[PDB]
Amino acid sequence: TTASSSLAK
Amino acid sequence: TTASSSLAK
Amino acid sequence: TTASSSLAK
Amino acid sequence: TRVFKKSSPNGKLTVYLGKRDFVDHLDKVDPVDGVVLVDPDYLKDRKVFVTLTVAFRYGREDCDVLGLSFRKDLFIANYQAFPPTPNPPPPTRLQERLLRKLGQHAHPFFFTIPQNLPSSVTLQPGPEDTGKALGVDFEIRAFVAKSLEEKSHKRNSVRLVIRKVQFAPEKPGPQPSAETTRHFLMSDRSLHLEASLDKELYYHGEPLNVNVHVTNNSTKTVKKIKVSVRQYADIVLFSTAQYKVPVAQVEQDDQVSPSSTFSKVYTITPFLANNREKRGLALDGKLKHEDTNLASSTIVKEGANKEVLGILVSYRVKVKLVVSRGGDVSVELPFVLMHPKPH
Amino acid sequence: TRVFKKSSPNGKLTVYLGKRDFVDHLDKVDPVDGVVLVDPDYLKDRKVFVTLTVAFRYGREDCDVLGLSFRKDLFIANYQAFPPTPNPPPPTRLQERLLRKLGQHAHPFFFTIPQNLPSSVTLQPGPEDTGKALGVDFEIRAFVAKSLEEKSHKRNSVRLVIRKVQFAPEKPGPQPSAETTRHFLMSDRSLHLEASLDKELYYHGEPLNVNVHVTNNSTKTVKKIKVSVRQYADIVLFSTAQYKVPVAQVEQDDQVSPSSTFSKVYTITPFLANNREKRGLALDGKLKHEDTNLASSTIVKEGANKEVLGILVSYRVKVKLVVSRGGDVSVELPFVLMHPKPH
Amino acid sequence: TRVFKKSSPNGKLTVYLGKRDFVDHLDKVDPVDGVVLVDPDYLKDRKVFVTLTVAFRYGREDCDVLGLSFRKDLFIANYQAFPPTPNPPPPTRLQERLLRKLGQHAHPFFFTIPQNLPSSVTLQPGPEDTGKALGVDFEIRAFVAKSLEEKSHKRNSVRLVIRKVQFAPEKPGPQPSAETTRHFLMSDRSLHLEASLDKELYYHGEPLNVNVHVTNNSTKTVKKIKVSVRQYADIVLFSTAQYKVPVAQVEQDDQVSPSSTFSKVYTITPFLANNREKRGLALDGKLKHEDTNLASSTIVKEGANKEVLGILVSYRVKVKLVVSRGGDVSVELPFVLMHPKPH
Amino acid sequence: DIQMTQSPSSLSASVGDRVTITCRASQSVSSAVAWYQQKPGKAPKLLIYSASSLYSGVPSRFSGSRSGTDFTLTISSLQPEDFATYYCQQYKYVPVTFGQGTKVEIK
Amino acid sequence: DIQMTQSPSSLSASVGDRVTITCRASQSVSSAVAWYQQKPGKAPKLLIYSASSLYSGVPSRFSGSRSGTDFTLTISSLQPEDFATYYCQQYKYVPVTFGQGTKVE
Amino acid sequence: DIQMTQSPSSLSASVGDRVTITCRASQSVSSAVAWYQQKPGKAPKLLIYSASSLYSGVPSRFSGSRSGTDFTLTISSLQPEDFATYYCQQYKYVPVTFGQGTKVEIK
Amino acid sequence: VQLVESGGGLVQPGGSLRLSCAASGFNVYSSSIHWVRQAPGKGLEWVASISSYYGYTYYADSVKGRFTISADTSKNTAYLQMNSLRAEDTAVYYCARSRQFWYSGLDYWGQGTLVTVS
Amino acid sequence: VQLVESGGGLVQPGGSLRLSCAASGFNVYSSSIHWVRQAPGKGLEWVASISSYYGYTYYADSVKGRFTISADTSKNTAYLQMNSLRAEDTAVYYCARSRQFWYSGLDYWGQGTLVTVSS
Amino acid sequence: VQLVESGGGLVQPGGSLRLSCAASGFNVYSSSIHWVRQAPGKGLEWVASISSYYGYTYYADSVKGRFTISADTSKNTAYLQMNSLRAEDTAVYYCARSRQFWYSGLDYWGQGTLVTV
Repeated sequence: TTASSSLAK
Repeated sequence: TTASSSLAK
Repeated sequence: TTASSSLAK
Repeated sequence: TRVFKKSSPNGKLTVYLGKRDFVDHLDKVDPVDGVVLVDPDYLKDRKVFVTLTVAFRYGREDCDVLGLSFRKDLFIANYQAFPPTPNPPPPTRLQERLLRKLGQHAHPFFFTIPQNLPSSVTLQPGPEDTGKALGVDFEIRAFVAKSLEEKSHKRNSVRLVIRKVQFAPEKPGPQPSAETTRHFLMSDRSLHLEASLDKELYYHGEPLNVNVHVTNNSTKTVKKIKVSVRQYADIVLFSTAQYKVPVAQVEQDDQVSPSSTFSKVYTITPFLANNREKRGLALDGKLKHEDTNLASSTIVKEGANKEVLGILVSYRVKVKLVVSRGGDVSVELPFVLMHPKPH
Repeated sequence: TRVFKKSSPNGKLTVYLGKRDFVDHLDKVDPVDGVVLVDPDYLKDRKVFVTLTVAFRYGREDCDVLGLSFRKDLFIANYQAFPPTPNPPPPTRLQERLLRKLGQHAHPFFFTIPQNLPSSVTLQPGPEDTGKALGVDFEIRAFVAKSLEEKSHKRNSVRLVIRKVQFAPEKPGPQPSAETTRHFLMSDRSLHLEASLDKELYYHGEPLNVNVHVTNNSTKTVKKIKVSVRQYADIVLFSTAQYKVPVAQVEQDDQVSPSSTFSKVYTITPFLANNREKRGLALDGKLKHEDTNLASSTIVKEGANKEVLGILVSYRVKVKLVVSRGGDVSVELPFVLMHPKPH
Repeated sequence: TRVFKKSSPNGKLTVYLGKRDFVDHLDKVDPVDGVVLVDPDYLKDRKVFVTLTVAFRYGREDCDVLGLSFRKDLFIANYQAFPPTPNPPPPTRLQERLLRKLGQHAHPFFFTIPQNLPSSVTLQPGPEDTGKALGVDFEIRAFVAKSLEEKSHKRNSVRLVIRKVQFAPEKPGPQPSAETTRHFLMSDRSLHLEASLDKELYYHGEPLNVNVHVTNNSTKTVKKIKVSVRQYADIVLFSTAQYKVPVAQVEQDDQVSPSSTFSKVYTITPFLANNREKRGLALDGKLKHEDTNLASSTIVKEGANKEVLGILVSYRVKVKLVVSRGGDVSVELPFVLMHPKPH
Repeated sequence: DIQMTQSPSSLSASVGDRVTITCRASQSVSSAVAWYQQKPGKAPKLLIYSASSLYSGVPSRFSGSRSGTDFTLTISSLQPEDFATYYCQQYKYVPVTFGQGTKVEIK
Repeated sequence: DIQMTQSPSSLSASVGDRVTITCRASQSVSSAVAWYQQKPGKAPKLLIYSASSLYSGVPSRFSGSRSGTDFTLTISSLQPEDFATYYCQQYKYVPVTFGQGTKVE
Repeated sequence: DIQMTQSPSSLSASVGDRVTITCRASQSVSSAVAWYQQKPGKAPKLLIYSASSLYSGVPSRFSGSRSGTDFTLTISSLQPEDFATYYCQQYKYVPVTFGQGTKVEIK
Repeated sequence: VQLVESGGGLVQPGGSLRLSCAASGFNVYSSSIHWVRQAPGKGLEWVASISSYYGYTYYADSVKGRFTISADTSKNTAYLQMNSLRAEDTAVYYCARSRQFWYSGLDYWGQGTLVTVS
Repeated sequence: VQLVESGGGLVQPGGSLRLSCAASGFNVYSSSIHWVRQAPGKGLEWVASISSYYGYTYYADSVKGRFTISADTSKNTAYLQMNSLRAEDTAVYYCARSRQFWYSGLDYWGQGTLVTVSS
Repeated sequence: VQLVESGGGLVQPGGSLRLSCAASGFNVYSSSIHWVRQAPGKGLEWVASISSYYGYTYYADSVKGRFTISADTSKNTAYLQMNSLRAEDTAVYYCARSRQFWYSGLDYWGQGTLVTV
């Protein structure tokens, strides 16, 4: 369930 | 020994 | 090791 | 009407009390008011008191050799019976009528239980132990003494156990139900389920008919279905804790196939007879050693706060769907369990 | 006179003390006053400290792999030996004479134990455990440091153990006796009994004689008669507790027939040899691991208060009459057990 | 870069963090700052809160029937994410960039850990028990409620685990070593010994080399040699406590003869695989159930004070010279054990 | 056993009268008395429980009350449907026990 | 298994050029990817670990970057001793998996 | 064993005299020393216990004191019924040890 | 709510028989089944009982070991087996409900069934 | 620091051979030993590993139960038993070091040795 | 208060004999019985003791296993069994009382009885 996303520099 | 008596009406 | 000594009258 | 009486072995000190099962209303709680009769010549110069304790006791008073009395108090109060204290806390009709019976040798006494206290509750003694087991108990004591710190003695003091118990509200709340959609890691194919009860409030021993619904729009198989009623005993003596145990459960082998749907109602009853040996199951307030029902579910007041010391006990149903090759899923839902208001 | 001494493994820190056992008299307790000696160059302007501690310990300091020390402190105090403080706490005769030997390279130190504290008491190690077992132990530690919170290395500190112990009063109290009736539920037929002792106070190992007298104006038969000596330990470490165990007892088949009267004397002795394995039996203060008497009954002061801060131990005799077809009856009575004031 | 996320099962509430493992440096500890995203119309009249808790938890969330949840709390902080609070606690670079990503459905949140708190630690679950075992854990919880005292619900809340961990200092400390002189009660003939280490600080699994030297100018024989590494858990919860266990050791039969000298170097490694079943061994912080190193040794701050509110864990080497017919002697010495500063 | 005495063994009355029946416990059972009505052949019906509280659906012209250990059942105004026999009971101690039975009839 | 694929199978360039090689995961693996270089007939050397951080001692003209679940290895300026075959792997699930391989000339 | 040494083996005196008897420990026994008197052919009597305290009922003209490892028994003023033999012992460690013994007589 | 009996009739002296009590409209986990009996025209007597919620059963001393009791909580009925019938035990027998929490007399009575011995 | 494996050569179909990997300059308690293999000219593949600190071992499913891996932590050396060889498994085999805390790719590689299968 | 002995007399080497010590006026749960011996005219020696309150017993090394000491706390007496007498053991034997709390020297002495062998 604990996930990650993106965040562009 | 827990007993009862008689409060009257 | 608990020891003893002397001491005067 | 009737009254309950207890007295010291010397007969000089006697306590009369109106009721043994006190009730609370979540906005008001009945007092423990009564009268104490004392021989005015015997007391000499000693003062006379009644004292109330609610204690997280352990062990029993059988004079057994146990690891007795982890006696943490939750609340304690005192009242001066003699010499006559001033007006507070004027006599109720029951007090006045007791006085009419007993005469001037009696003196009234009074208490108010604070709202923030439990009911009487007892944890079932393990058969490997001896004697009684832990449980928060109310107790009222009266004695003749030189001072509140003075030493106790059997002829000086008398003991009487009482209970604080809760009954059903006048109207029910919403029906308990819950549902879930177990979709798998990436694909849309899923396992879906529901459950519900007749009502949220039940009387002891009356059967729960738990409704269940399953919608398996997936390739996996639901291997086995189980219903359990779980008891939760929150222990808040000094550090928060809880002990939770299944008190009844039933299994259905009626598997649900892939790409299939199913629904049924299961009948389940919480009851003590088959749980006799299980340690840690919370029973309702025992007077001395009596048998009695599973602990009626304590209900929090409208004003929440923590509102908890000692033992708090509640119930939930849970339905588990055992699934082939893993991926099992369950649903959980509460309900309350207590007697109807006597009349 | 003579003096004990102890020193650090580096030899640069040494503590002299007058006595290892300290008496208390419920209104006065001897100080732990002594002197400490240090090498003035080595101390390098570290401060020199001594600290009395009363600790509710568990497990031995043997460096075994045990689950060591539920190490609650009951009380701890501090004194700054060097640099010299102002005059308080002036030297007693003993410290004057110690200093007249040792010179100014030694400095006096002083304590008064707060009177409301236990005696040195050790609970007997159960053979299933390892090493020592729990008990309230005094200790005096002397050390050198820049700050009281400093790591306190072993070469920087030294340890010495002391005891606080109580002895018999110079005048005895009233004789312990008790009596009881067991009348049947409605009829005047009755079983009745008495018991009494030689004294309230006994020396360890001296035989107790308990008198027993029975009146049986009833149809029931007294099958068997028991005399036991019960030991009571009032542990109050965190919340009030109690532990109780029989330390010796005698039984005989000298029945009392229906409609009959009877009397006898029982001679009983508390002693440790036949209790070698029992866990939870309270033993008097041990220096390291020495055997010693069953814990002498520690007595409250004239002003009672709570009377227990660590371990408090007392004894009571109880006599039970075993009756045919049920209806046993018993009686209990106290006595105290301690050494006499040494000559 | 990357960002971790978790969300409520209803999807209306989501929380983002930059890191799961937070370093501390004994002068500064990284904040747990992040952002929380919520449907502003779903919450209606509820308020969004985030709460940090560090707890001395026991048991596990496996839905097991255990004696669950000794939920002692060491430290708790709360923050009102919505409605928008004033300027404290200005957004960091990470929070600004997260806001630029997510848009105004997100609101920032912040914490700072008090310095005097442990690392994440877990005691090894004994195989005789079920589920997890006790160990201080950090958790961050975010939820919607009408009030902070309101009842919790799954759809209302999201819950995430984080770790606080320590790494090696930038420079090493002084070398660890010790020595001892076992002279006999009066004889000049004596036994003397030494031991020393490579470093004070070691990486996990890297072999330790202990030098040993023996000077047996005496008649007795050193029959056997042992080197052991001992682990100490300075557990505190309301009382002080300690648990100590050997984690690896090596024996050598190379006896030292009377009137003789000897020296050797022994290589030893702490590792988990051969301690798999030992209860009470302290493991480093687990996220859910992962395996991990023996707990990295907690190092106290320069301003120490007590420093202990949970688990403090340290290691020591000790060497035992098994002397025949008395004279047995040993020595102990410390070292620290932790990962290097990642890069 | 908690034996029971009940008297009179038979009674008689007319419509509208006030009639009394007594049951005396051989031991001081507190208040666990109850009273039942048996018509001939037919099964019973319970009339009074806990020695004072009349049971639902019963016409209130039935009535009883405690007096020490002498429990009294009365009929406030006898009506032509009452002609039956009535039984006393205690339920505090097992085994529960029985009245001797007392009939009621016209004269 | 977590299957692994990469493209193109072969390519060619000249000295100084900027060239790209792409590896694609069959499942959403995290940044736990690494790259290796193999000269023919010889053992490998690792070039990129954790998908961004170039390994110590490698000339910085090698590089790599994560793009969601597509991992890109690009060489900033090819040099006359880069002519070798290159491999891709994931490493946060066991069994680990290695790509089909690529070559440069 | 805690060996014991006692000297001189025999000595003599006259009525009223001061006399000294010495017992030397082979190890630093603290104070657990006692002294006994034996008449010929008859059972002992204890004179000094704990190395300083004289035992009840003994005339105070007997006396002893500690000096380091060496314990000294003395007679403050000898009398015509003292002529007997005297024995030293330690009691700090088991097995206890009794001394060589010495005798005292008139001339 | 209703309560029904079956199994009565005629029995040989020294024979054995079984009786049944089927309950409709109340549950045998918040209730109880009591059996009480009446020789013709005589004052009725209490004989046997089951209290399913606690699990106990109780009997009168005049029938202990000869009568025995059981109940099924899914079929919601109670049964008793009587061994070695005798002239002292021939009578009519009733089964009846009692409130479980807490005992308040025998509310509902089965229509009665009889056990002749001949 | 170096890693070397030896013992390769020629094997019978249905035979067995034991390969060795001796490690110099790093410890087998703060590291691990992994084995990967390469049929000639093909993309190499992972086969087996041993993690001495935790005590576990792992294998590829194509080889589970048929191969076995082992190591000695005093000799600082690993061995594996290539049992029941066959045509599908002939290849060159490498032993490679990895960081234990925490896994950062196979970075020290042995020179590689080969396992032919033939009569 | 008194302490009394019996059982001495004549023995031949290799034989065994038993000695008794009856205590009057003091109890054997706050006291102890000790045995010490004296060859004719020689300096006396300590041989055996029993400490009832703790339960232990002790012996001299010249005599361990070959002697045995025992007591009865209801009859309030002590006995010891001398097995396998030899010429080295011929002596007079005394039984003596000691304070248990705490040891203060052998103060009540039995009248002494002798073992010729």
